[PDB]
Amino acid sequence: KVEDPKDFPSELLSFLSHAVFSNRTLACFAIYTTKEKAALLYKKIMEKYSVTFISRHNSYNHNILFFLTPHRHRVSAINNYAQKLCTFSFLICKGVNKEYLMYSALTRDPFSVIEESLPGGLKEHDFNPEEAEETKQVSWKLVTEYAMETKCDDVLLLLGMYLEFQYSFEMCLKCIKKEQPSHYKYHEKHYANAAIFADSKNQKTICQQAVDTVLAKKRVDSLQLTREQMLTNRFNDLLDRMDIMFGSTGSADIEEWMAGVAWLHCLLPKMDSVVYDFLKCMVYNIPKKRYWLFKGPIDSGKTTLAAALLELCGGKALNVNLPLDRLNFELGVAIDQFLVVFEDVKGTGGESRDLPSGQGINNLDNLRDYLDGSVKVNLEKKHLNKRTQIFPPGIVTMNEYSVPKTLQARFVKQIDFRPKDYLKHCLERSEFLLEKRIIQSGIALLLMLIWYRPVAEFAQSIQSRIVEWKERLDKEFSLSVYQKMKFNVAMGIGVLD
Amino acid sequence: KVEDPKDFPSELLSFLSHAVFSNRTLACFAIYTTKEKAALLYKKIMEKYSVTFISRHNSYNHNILFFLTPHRHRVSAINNYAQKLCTFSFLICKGVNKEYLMYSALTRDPFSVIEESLPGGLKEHDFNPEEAEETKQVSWKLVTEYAMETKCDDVLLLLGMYLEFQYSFEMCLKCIKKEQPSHYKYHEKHYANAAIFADSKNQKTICQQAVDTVLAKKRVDSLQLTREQMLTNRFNDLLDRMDIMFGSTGSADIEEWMAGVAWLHCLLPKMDSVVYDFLKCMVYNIPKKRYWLFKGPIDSGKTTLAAALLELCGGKALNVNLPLDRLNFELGVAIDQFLVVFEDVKGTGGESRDLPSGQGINNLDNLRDYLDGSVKVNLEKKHLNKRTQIFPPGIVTMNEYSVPKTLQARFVKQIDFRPKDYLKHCLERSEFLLEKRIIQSGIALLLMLIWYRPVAEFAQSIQSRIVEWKERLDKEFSLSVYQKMKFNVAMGIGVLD
DNA sequence: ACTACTTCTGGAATAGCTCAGAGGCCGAGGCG
DNA sequence: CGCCTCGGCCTCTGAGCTATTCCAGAAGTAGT
Ligand SMILES: [Zn+2]
Ligand SMILES: [Zn+2]
Repeated sequence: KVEDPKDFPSELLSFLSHAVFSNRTLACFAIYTTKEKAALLYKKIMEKYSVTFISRHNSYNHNILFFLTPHRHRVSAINNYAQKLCTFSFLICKGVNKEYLMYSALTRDPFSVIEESLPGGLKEHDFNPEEAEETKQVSWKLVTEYAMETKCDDVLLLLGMYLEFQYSFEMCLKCIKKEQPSHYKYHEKHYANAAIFADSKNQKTICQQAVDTVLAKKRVDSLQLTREQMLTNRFNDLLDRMDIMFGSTGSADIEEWMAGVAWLHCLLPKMDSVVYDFLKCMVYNIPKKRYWLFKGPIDSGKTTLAAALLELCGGKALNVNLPLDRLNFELGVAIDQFLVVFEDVKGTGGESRDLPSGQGINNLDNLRDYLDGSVKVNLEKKHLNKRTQIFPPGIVTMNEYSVPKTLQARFVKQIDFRPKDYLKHCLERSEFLLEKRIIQSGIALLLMLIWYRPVAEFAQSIQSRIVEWKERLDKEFSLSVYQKMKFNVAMGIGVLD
Repeated sequence: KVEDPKDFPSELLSFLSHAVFSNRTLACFAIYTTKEKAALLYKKIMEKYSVTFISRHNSYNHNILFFLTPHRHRVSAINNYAQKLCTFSFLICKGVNKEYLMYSALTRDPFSVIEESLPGGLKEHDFNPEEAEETKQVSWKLVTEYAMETKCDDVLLLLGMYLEFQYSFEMCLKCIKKEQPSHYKYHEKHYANAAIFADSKNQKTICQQAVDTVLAKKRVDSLQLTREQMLTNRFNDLLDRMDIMFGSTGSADIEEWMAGVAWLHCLLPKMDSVVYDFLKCMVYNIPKKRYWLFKGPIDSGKTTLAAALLELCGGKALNVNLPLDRLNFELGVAIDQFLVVFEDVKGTGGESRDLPSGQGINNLDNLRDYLDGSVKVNLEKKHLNKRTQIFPPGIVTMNEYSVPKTLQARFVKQIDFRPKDYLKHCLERSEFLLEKRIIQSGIALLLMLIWYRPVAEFAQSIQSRIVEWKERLDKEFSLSVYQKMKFNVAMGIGVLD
């Protein structure tokens, strides 16, 4: 610093008048000078205008005098006055247009308070009161903002969540009982706007445009992300869900989920490694080498695992067993998805009978450009614009049908699931694993990684969590408690007992 | 003469805003056109904007319209209106900054009056006052509220419903006859707003948004609340409907409904337990164990019990008797629904009993993916994009058609209904049950859950309300009177009488 | 089916709101 | 004792937002 700043810190500028030549009169001013000069003017100004409020602050080894005047005055006069009392030093006084926000920012770092004609801050020209009967307009900006912070992407959810804020905050059972975080954290703030929102004739539009803005930023921020980064982010959100689940407060017996792991690890040879290999194939996403084929009988695990994996990295599954004149709206669900999963692809005529016939395989054989991922495609939605992008990678699960040579080639890897009675029986005595839908859950798989993969594998950015989580499982499940689960599962009894 | 004024006369430009293209809104405008047009506009402008004052003047072979509007408009809006009114050879619209100076100069030698609103000119005592009130318009919120309290999600229905309140509620037949709940309970309250409503041009819009509100809440709940909660929440709703139903205001004979309980309790063995069972199934939503199958002839009871249970947990009835591809929108109805009911499904092989062959059964077989609930499916809606979720659980009612031992394995419970004579004649002896739709009402099914099942077996949330409702029941209906009803109903005689 | 008529959505166009900058007007006092 | 300037008032305006209306075309529908 040149020891005397040439203007207010760029942290309060948006609250000050941007005028350069105006004879407008204000009632809220802010001077920025030296510690000694401020200290002095604090008393000179106080009486000079019979202020209704005033307060000195600290700013970058200097002072800032924020005061509210009863009557209106133009910065001109306020300035010409403070001048006469200095004759030297630096003095930059301006008009304040954001009273509260200004004072507010000044009471918090990097600004500190020193003096003030009122200990409890203030609420006059500024606010809590004086709201009176001015024209009430809804703030679309504030709705979108909300959507942004809650990373909202569903108009229905938004509309309903915001309508909740319409009600009084102080005595809101929902905020007291603190049921949903994405509510008790934004209500008080969005309360005023919401109440006005409850009267808007454009509710839907306000929400649609909001959610559209979030989807916008999201698609942009993705471009600046690797892909291993996207997976790390996903692992994070999944980990965030987990903290709440197995938390001191929440329905989620960590023991019941570790049971699923013990079950999912017997679904295939070296399960923990497969997932890792899988994840890498999805992260690297290599042209003509980004799809796996899960092939097997009904109730062989190919569906459960595919689902799990699908939730792990995040994404959606689609059903291409339909007329090509309806195959496009379905293919479109893949948009902006990390990975895709073609669930239960059917074939026509094949391998004897008892096998449902369908177009699923035919269709896939006419979507090589979608599987190869060499050239982008035009995924579409209703009433929207044909969004173009590289089709996401994924898995394809199918029964024992005949796969055309052309299609096969697009499957860098094929896994054959063979029914295991010792697994089927184990489940028949573990209702909770199907009840709480744990074997088809990605959280179940993520735990598995945390329990088998070395800390060094996961991204450095979150290795911290992985370690703390790993240690969490160690104390909870000794090399005995868990071994008991694997044993029972291998013997087909009951994961727990 | 050839000029045909490109702008207002120079000596007036001094009181005119020369930025016709702006967002500014004012209440004093001037139009420069020909004699005939001004004369025509004088009348059309007076009506369109219910001007506070208007006058026509002479300006070099042409006319000039000066007028004050009770409310602000932008010059462009005024100009745009005049345009679509008639044809012009030349037209100039400008805002007037200096009101009084504009008029006075228009009466000066250079110009002259031809006609005007108030005989006397724009006297300054009232040439720039305060605008007022602004005609009251329909309250969208208020309509929404109604749709909310009645959980209405049908725009067409809501529209018709709300239009009934337009009429006076004084000598209103429906209001006095206490014929409809969701009418005499709201009419008096919405009368005033419905009156305007009935004259609004956006009726369909208003309702469209009130519905989105109802849809929005369901989307929120399903996304946050747990299956238990949803049910309970549905019970509190049913209870709030029963109170008013059997209340002083209402007109429901609690002694007639309690009869239905006795009848229904004769449809199936341990019926009070079957309902508890059903509820558990629906609430636990366990993969492969979420669907029940009702099979029987007409008035076999299935149609009744199904409908009742459906209302108990609140769900939607579907119809899969369409082409295995034409039912993509009929299945989307399940979106955000607790439970669904595939009513009267048709099959094959019923020719033997004059049972029309359909696609229903064959369709359910190709939707085992939906009935199971192990994976999520993408549900469609007209003009809207796919919704990914696990298809809700429910019931499948069908007549005496054939069911492959492979399809039967898609259901955990199969309640076969058989014709009951001693139960039929009792319905003839008690013709009132059908008339008041008590036989297949979710209310009765709730009462039956109160006249049997334990108290602490309910949710600790609605315990108290169930306790005090279990009072009035026995405290009124003798512990034997019910027994006498559940007797003659097994004989063939009327319930009560 | 392929083609002719209807309902629905999103984006464009149109309209009204309030804020704060750039300046014009004017009584009252400073000063040689 | 009159030019000049201070300091509060007020309005015309560019701007950014919010509110309503319109509209071309896609999504869904009935029928040859
Ligand atoms: Zn709250
Ligand atoms: Zn009525």
